[PDB]
Amino acid sequence: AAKDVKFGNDARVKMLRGVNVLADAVKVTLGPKGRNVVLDKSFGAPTITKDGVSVAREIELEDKFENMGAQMVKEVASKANDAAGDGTTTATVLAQAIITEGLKAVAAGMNPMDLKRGIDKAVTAAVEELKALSVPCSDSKAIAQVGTISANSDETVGKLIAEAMDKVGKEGVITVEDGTGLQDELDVVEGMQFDRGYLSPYFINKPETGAVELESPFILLADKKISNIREMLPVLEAVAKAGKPLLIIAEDVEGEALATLVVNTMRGIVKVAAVKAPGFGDRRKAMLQDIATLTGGTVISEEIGMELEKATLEDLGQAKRVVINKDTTTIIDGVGEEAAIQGRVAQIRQQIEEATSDYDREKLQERVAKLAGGVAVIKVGAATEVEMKEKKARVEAALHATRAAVEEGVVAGGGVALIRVASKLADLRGQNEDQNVGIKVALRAMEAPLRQIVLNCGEEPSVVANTVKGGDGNYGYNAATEEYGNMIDMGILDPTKVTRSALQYAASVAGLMITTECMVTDL
Amino acid sequence: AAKDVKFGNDARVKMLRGVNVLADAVKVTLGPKGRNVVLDKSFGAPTITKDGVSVAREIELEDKFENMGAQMVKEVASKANDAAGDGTTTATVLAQAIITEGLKAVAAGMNPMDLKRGIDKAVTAAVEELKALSVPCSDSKAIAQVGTISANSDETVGKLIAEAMDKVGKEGVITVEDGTGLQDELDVVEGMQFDRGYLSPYFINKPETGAVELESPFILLADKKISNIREMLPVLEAVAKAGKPLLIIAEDVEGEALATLVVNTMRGIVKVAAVKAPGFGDRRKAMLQDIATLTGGTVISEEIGMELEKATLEDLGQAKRVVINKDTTTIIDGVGEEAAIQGRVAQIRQQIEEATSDYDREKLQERVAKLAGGVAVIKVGAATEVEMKEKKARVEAALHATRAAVEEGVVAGGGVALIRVASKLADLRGQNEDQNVGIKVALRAMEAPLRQIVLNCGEEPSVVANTVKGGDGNYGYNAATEEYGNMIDMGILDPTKVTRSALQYAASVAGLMITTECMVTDL
Amino acid sequence: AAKDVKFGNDARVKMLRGVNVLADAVKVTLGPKGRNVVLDKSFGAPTITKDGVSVAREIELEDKFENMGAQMVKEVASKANDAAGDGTTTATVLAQAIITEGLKAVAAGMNPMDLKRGIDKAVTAAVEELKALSVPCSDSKAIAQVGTISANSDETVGKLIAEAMDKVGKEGVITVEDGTGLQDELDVVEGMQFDRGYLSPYFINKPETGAVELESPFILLADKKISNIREMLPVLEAVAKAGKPLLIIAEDVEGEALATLVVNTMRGIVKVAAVKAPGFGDRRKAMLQDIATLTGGTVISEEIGMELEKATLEDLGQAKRVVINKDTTTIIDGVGEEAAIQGRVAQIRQQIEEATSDYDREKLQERVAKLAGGVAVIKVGAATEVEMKEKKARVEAALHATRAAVEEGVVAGGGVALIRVASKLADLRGQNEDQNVGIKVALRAMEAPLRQIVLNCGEEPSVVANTVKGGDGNYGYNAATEEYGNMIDMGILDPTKVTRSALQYAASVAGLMITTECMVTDL
Ligand SMILES: Nc1ncnc2c1ncn2[C@@H]1O[C@H](COP(=O)(O)OP(=O)(O)OP(=O)(O)O)[C@@H](O)[C@H]1O
Ligand SMILES: Nc1ncnc2c1ncn2[C@@H]1O[C@H](COP(=O)(O)OP(=O)(O)OP(=O)(O)O)[C@@H](O)[C@H]1O
Ligand SMILES: Nc1ncnc2c1ncn2[C@@H]1O[C@H](COP(=O)(O)OP(=O)(O)OP(=O)(O)O)[C@@H](O)[C@H]1O
Ligand SMILES: [Mg+2]
Ligand SMILES: [Mg+2]
Ligand SMILES: [Mg+2]
Repeated sequence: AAKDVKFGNDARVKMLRGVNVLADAVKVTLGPKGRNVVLDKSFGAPTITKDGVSVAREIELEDKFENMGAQMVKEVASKANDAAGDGTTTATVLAQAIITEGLKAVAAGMNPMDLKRGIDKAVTAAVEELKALSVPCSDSKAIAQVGTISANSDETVGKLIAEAMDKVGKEGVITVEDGTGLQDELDVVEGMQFDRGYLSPYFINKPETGAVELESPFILLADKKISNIREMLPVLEAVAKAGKPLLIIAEDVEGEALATLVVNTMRGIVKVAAVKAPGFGDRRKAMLQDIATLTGGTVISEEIGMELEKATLEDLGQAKRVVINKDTTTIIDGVGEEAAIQGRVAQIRQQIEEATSDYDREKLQERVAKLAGGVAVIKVGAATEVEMKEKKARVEAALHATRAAVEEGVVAGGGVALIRVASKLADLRGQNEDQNVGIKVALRAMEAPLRQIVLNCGEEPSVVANTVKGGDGNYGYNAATEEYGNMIDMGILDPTKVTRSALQYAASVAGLMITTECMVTDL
Repeated sequence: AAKDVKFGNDARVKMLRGVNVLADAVKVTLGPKGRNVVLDKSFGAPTITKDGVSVAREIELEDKFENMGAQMVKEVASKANDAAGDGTTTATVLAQAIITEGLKAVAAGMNPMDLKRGIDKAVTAAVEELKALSVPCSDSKAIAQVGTISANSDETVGKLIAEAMDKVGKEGVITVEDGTGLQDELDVVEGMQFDRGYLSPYFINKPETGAVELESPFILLADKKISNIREMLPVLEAVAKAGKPLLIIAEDVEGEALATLVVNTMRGIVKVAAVKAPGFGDRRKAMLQDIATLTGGTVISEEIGMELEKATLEDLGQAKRVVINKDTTTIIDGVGEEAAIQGRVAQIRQQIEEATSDYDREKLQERVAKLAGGVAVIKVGAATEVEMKEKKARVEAALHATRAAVEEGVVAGGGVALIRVASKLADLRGQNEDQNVGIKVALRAMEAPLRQIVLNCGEEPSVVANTVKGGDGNYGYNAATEEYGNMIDMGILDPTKVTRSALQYAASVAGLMITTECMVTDL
Repeated sequence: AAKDVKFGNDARVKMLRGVNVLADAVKVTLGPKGRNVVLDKSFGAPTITKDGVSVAREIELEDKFENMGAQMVKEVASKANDAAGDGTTTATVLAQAIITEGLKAVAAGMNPMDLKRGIDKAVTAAVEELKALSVPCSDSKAIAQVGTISANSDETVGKLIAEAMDKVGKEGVITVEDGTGLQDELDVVEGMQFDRGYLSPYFINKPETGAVELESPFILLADKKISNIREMLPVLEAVAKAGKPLLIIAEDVEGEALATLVVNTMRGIVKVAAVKAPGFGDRRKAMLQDIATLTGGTVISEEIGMELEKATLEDLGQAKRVVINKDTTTIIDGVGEEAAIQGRVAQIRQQIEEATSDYDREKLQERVAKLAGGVAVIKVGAATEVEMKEKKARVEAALHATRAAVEEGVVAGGGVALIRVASKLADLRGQNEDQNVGIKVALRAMEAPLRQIVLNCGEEPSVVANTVKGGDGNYGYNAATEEYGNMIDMGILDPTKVTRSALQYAASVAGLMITTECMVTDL
């Protein structure tokens, strides 16, 4: 229809305003100081949102332009959020600062391209500085602190993460489940996880994560790849009597032949999942055997000459629940046999010793390791179910961040790294003045989030920022202490990766936002 | 219903205004200096457009008249864009200048017909001058520069094009694929391409290009033409078990008999493609054999007495993907057998040597050449998928332009050719004054785009244009240098063809636009 | 519902205004001087119309009354246009002048009936004068000029017509086809045309012309008339395998029996055409044989005892395309056999010589003549497809006009005949004064179109008209020359028929329009 066209700033302004609104809520929330926001819902009782991301998620802008601008930030932020596990807000905060300055520059009329380049250049420099700055992750006490940061002053989460982490081991994977009751429960789980993808996203379950969880899944394992439906079918027929959800393990399915027929021909209404059998070769078979024992189901192979058709439901094992993600597919708990599982482990363990070769040992050890498979399950209790879900989500985020953080190693929190890097960054100059300003802008952007925390403190961020900058080495302000001390000594460290991730995304967002000469919209 | 009728200028004005709006955005963008524009979308997050064409594409005018006028320019521009591969903006820019002047002339009330004729005459003269002006394409370094022009200061694209071009060879075809990852990958592809059309546009796939790509296509080759469905059918039945998309190679299908029955009788729901077998006669058979080996499928011929019905899926080969365009049909990668492919090539190669005759040698050599078939595949990485798509499109455009440019040979860029020609053109007179003015107008139009670049520079285009005109030979202004130097020496050259194409189209557009005595529209 | 009633002038005025609007656009366009008009379209990009008819066609009036009035003129004009092939505008121009005067007379309140009678009387007189005035058509150079007139200064069309005409021969029919490419191609076609009607308009194809064109038609010839479906059916069954469109040649079909069953019983969805076999008696058979040879199909006759059912598709010939019009049915190109066709021609030719009788000779010669059948095909190229269509239409119109013109013979163009006749006409008096005025009006009307051309010239038509009238013999003004010279000598001649046709229609229109005492419309 008729279009309303605006040029120049008009495009920017809408985005800017939208960004600010979203940013403002997020910024306040960010930092242990800040607090959450509330949203209405037509669907049901209104939703109250905490966590910076959630607040942003909740916030929608009536104005299309503003909303769209807001959306852009959010999407980037989420992406950073996923990878970092934390720092969603930080990216948002950074982006807002960058955008505003960039917009002003746009007002300046300096070509934004240089600025973007300068910003990117600055970002790269900052990243390098950060990496150098980053140091190894500290001990569990630090870990708890790391957890707390993700916690946003959720002491329990950090404690839980640390506790879970300790028992499982940092390396060991920890899984989160909804709490049985208000009190959290930490249980080591009997079961194994193997890294296998889901064949198709179609398989991917309802939840947003896209990990598929099956309730009481049935496990059919074929050492042989499941070439075609027909072999499968007689298994399926038993499955019809079944209907507890079916998980299928096959060495491989050729996508075209199976998928084409299956998808088009077959509705595939019945719940099914497919995963490639872990490992390859004998090891794969061995892994299958291990899985089979754990499942308590049996595996059918051509070599055995057992027929899939022949195999009944009984052959198929059952799992209490299975979760699958693209990276990995896990079975939370195969029913298994306690004796059987143990026996297999011992047998494998014996094998590990038996094999002279390291390689043989490794495969066996890996196999046993999986079978022993101490997976941590963490239950989060809550006063209410809703709370539990909220808590659980937070916990999960924290866990990821913590795990990443430990490996990456700690960097000073409080945006100390950001401020510190900026000073170094400032010296660096862009190719051209326009770039230079952008570079400066980026530096300014980095500084801001420190200020925000200070603002939450109510201390004047200027002094703090100045002081922070002045201090060499790792210098920072601890909100809780409200005292100056080494970040490391304080033990409050934000993950390198999260910081880096957020910054990069934020920078990207800002750059993208800046360059629009013109907008068109409908009237 | 009731009509709102306007006479004379009223018709023109709407078009003119519409043209200007579209043109303005395009003009600024054009040239390495310029920048892109943004568009909203109801469908999803708003679309931000760069590249002159895209900006134009994005821009829609609320006013029907204006929009229509804008559309007219765009359509012509695109046509020029396709052929030239570049210069979409240039044509638009040229058109706008011409149109405005023509409109003014219309205001003058001079009969536009003469003007159009004069313009056409001028265009022809200019074209001739350009052709003479044009010189052979320069080396790869120039090529990169050529690439950059298409790049619109996309250094990477030019580099990629040059790099791809070098390895493949200029003559060798280069294909672009989406990047696997952010980093670009250049891989020579194993596979052959043969120039065959698609039997029907119906076959033509979803994408706008209309080239059809099949995922994991199955290749059925019959040396014999596939007369009727019935012979095909048993192949199809196997195909039913199949469903990875089927590509059919047949010597010929008589359109009426097969098509009539097939289309009407048969939904043709299942994905299928048909291509004529390459070559004719023994050579065709030989080509088929080469294809068959590459595919790894087998070919069935009456002479063999193999039956299509008899032939199973296995006989049909598979391709990783196939792309078909009207001009040519290619298989990106037949699974083939590495040994088999090599062996065939050697055998053919031996044949080439064996044949005394040049003709025999040529056919064989062509066959081997296809089999060796170093096709370049270029993967474009991107920060985001969206970016990659955008980049890829740009890359593709650049590649076409570069290829065309090299063969055509370089002409001075910067609209140097255009300005230069105009001066010569000016001397030429139209038959009548009205024609004369039109001729002058065309000349003026040519000059303008040089100015636009200058304007982007911010230098006063008048001086530059004057200076450029003054210089004899190839004289031009390099935006980047902002120094006067030989265009050739500078090595920044716009393709002759692109320039010529754009000019002709623009002229055509302008002429068309000019002549409307009256408009009618609904109220 | 409620009606808005107007009496007297109110009815007229709407029509008059509508007429003027349509007329004005047309008048300007008419004459080589004039230019075309543009129209919008919701459907797609707006349609730009040239050619007087098209402009009129495009122009629609919002007002119902005006529109209706406009429509009336157009419809008559088109009718004249078809017959004349040219002079669509002229009729319109004439009508407008007549109508206005008549309306004024209506204002006068003189009974329009007399005026109409007077006008008719004047027209008749004028016609007689014109006929006497008309002279034989001139040579090809004139023909080109004739072509140009239809051309409306389309030099190419005239040239093409002349060129086509020369090769084909004036007598020989010329057919127009869309150009293969921009360059026109003139090819003599191998094929025969026979004058046969289409049995039913139902058969009549989609296009407005109503001529039916079949793509790759199949030709079934029965010497015997195709009495019933049943005999046909087995042919049809083969046809089902077919589906390239089927053309049927039968001696006769009794309408009721076949049609009733066929239409009602049978959807007749499958494309089919029926034509009566050319000629009757042995000659008809002979013609069929000639057709059959040309088609390459075979004919089945009862005498032969061949069965239609028995006859397969193979027996049926195929044609590249067939065009059928009510007057005649032609096959553009039967596949035929080159040798076969030639042989038949020779055989017939021998027969022609062989037959002593003129009658026998004539039939044979006609048969051979058809087989030799040099039909001219003219391809019109265009810059764009749209242009080509437009050009083609113009070309076709020109061809008809030219052919008619040549036979009729030339009359002075420029409305010279019209002006000349009027003077003579003026002397003639109507029965009564009211008639007299009408007669004068008609005379005035004739004069006007000369003026319009002059107006386009910008010369004052009064002087020209006066001068033209003054000159005895053929005196006229040549727009291009802008010099006075003999029309014949100038060689610019408008066809007698076209002029006569247009005048008569215009007069009819004017008369019809004039007499409405009252109008009623809805509110
Ligand atoms: N006591 C503290 N002293 C200094 N800064 C602190 C302290 N506790 C936390 N912070 C800082 O506050 C930020 C963590 O808060 P938060 O997790 O809300 O930010 P975020 O991760 O960007 O937002 P979200 O978690 O909603 O994505 C980090 O920069 C962290 O170092
Ligand atoms: N350094 C330079 N000096 C002079 N002119 C330059 C320079 N770099 C590019 N140009 C000119 O700018 C134009 C190329 O820009 P662009 O590709 O945007 O124009 P376009 O092809 O008409 O637009 P589009 O590519 O959007 O169709 C050419 O005329 C080219 O010669
Ligand atoms: N050089 C000329 N000198 C005099 N009159 C001319 C000349 N060329 C063409 N004409 C006249 O102009 C008229 C032909 O133009 P045109 O074909 O547009 O009129 P039309 O046939 O009535 O309109 P249309 O072709 O749209 O129906 C004729 O009367 C013809 O004699
Ligand atoms: Mg956080
Ligand atoms: Mg370009
Ligand atoms: Mg005409």
